[PDB]
Amino acid sequence: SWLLRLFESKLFDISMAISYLYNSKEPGVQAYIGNRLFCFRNEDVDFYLPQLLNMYIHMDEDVGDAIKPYIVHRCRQSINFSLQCALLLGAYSSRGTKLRKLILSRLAPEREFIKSLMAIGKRLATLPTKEQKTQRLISELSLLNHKLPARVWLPTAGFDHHVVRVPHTQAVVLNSKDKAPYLIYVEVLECENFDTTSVPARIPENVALKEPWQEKVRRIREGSPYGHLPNWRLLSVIVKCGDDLRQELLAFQVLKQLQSIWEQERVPLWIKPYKILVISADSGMIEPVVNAVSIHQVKKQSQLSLLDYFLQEHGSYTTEAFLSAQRNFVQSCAGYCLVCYLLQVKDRHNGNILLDAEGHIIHIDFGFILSSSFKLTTEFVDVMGGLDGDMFNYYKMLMLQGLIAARKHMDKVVQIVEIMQQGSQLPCFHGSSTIRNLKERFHMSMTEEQLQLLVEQMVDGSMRS
Amino acid sequence: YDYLFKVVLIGDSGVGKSNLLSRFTRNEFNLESKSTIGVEFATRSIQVDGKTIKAQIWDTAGRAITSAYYRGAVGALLVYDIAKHLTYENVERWLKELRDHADSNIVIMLVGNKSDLRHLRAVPTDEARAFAEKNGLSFIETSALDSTNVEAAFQTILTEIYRIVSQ
Ligand SMILES: COc1ccc(-c2c(C)nc3c(NCCNC(C)=O)cc(Cl)nn23)cc1S(=O)(=O)NCCO
Ligand SMILES: Nc1nc2c(ncn2[C@@H]2O[C@H](COP(=O)(O)OP(=O)(O)OP(O)(O)=S)[C@@H](O)[C@H]2O)c(=O)[nH]1
Repeated sequence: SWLLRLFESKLFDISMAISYLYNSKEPGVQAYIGNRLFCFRNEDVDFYLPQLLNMYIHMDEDVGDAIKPYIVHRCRQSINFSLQCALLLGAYSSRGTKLRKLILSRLAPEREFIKSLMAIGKRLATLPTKEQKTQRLISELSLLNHKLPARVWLPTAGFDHHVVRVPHTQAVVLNSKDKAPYLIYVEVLECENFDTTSVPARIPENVALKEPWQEKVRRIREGSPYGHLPNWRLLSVIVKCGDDLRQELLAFQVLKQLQSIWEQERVPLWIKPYKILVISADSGMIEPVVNAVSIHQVKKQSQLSLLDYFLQEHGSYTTEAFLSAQRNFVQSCAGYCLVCYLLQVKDRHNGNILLDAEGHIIHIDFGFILSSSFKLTTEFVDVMGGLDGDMFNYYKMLMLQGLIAARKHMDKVVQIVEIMQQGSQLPCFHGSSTIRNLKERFHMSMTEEQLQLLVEQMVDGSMRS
Repeated sequence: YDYLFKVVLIGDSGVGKSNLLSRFTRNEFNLESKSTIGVEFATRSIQVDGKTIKAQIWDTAGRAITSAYYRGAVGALLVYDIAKHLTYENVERWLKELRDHADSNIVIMLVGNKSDLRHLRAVPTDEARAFAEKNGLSFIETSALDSTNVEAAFQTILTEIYRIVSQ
């Protein structure tokens, strides 16, 4: 009764459920938990969808069978859910197949909507310059608006909605690479429930520049046929037709937990998980952060040093805007330092770090993590007011505070990663001791004095270059 | 102790024969389980129509050769897991079983166990009771975990037995 005792306690959450579900070899338990999924809030369980679906594929039938009923139930009440299930089922097997086919069996509009987006991206491959790519896209996006509104939605939207319009003139390609990713703006009409509401009626149609996010909505909205409706909202996604996002998703989950951990404890580190949508093992979309641009391009357009740019854009060391920006700088650095450290994120450069209008930095390319094989440059230290600075000292304080916090909830983080490794051909799991090394990096054995020293050591490493 | 009723528990491995016995006989349940090796014995006494019957319950296995204990049993609880269709499917083979190794005039209850797994139900109560009255079996659904109908299960089969009053 001692086990069931726990499962019936308040202590029982979706996190725990999965763990026992993941670990327990007792089929009576697996089956017990399979049922308990229904009682949890959809939202809580949702976060773990990749895990559940992964296990379904790669684990014993007993494990699968306990999970399936819940999945199907959610799938039956949400095509969004259905979709996301179907996409994940596919990406993670290259057992699964049986279930995917059943789910897709209706969703055709969305799957063509998605196919087309992907297809568009692949054509831009023949155009060798960023600017040339951009022009084919805008034109071809204009073609989308045919079938202007349709039974399709952006899974990456926080909410239920219908896509009505693509302001094609505003869309842009982000690099000159062979299979370059591309950013688009999408118009949508919000729903109360997608699954029950008629597709809206067409409204007949009749310029793009560097601007803040709220200003772009104005411009797009004013031009849009549908812009008058209160129902109208603007979304955005980055479309990656040829890049794997399964690691990208994984990091997301890890980022998202850590975000919670630091929120639950009271550590004012700052980080920004950006939503991920897996479409294939090949392909995905990303919900981009608005009002932010790469440091590298921030340095090419400004011709400034990072500190100077802060000074230009917010004000002198005596201004509020600056000290606020400075704090947010420092906090986003400690956050992202810890994230880099815990996940062993590599390939860190100013092309992969974004700066938002409030002063936070944001890391982005989560290739090269964990087993697959962060820098505190003086340019960064300068923004912090220099090594002897109080704001810099505080940076060290935040890192420790957040590290101590991280240990207090380590298992939730490790869980996320450890389950995912299952039957996995991801490059980040190439090692024999991928998960074991990850846990060591939490230093559960260390005393705080040891950790103070370790934090000091960490910072020192980040400065050598 | 007016009487002594020997009763057997049968069913596929995992369906809950062993936990039915511990709930009914010692009001204990466990998620963690040990496969029953051969037979396990437990006992409990009740009163029906004013009479004290001590029942001797034999928890057998899905180690196939346990058949020996079937002999000289007045009642047998044939159990299936409501949440695993395969376990219900072999109930036809499990009734074929008693009609090979056990008294042809034995009291049988079909038991759907684990009724708490509402959301995982793989055998509709209607389909079961249909086969129940299509045949000569008494029928009920239980949960050893929450204890629903567990007393009812025993008390039904024990009452049914005492109804064999010989004149
Ligand atoms: C490596 O993965 C990525 C991760 C994050 C972003 C991202 C987010 C969350 N927000 C943005 C963003 N901000 C746009 C918001 N719009 C405004 C300011 O109005 C710009 C860019 Cl290039 N990327 N980006 C983009 C990529 S990428 O695949 O395109 N590679 C990227 C390699 O450069
Ligand atoms: N949700 C739920 N799970 C149950 C129930 N009864 C048993 N389980 C589970 O069945 C599993 C083992 O059942 P058990 O009864 O010990 O085996 P058996 O049916 O007798 O068969 P055997 O393996 O000994 S040959 C346990 O994990 C137990 O928790 C129930 O009524 N409800």
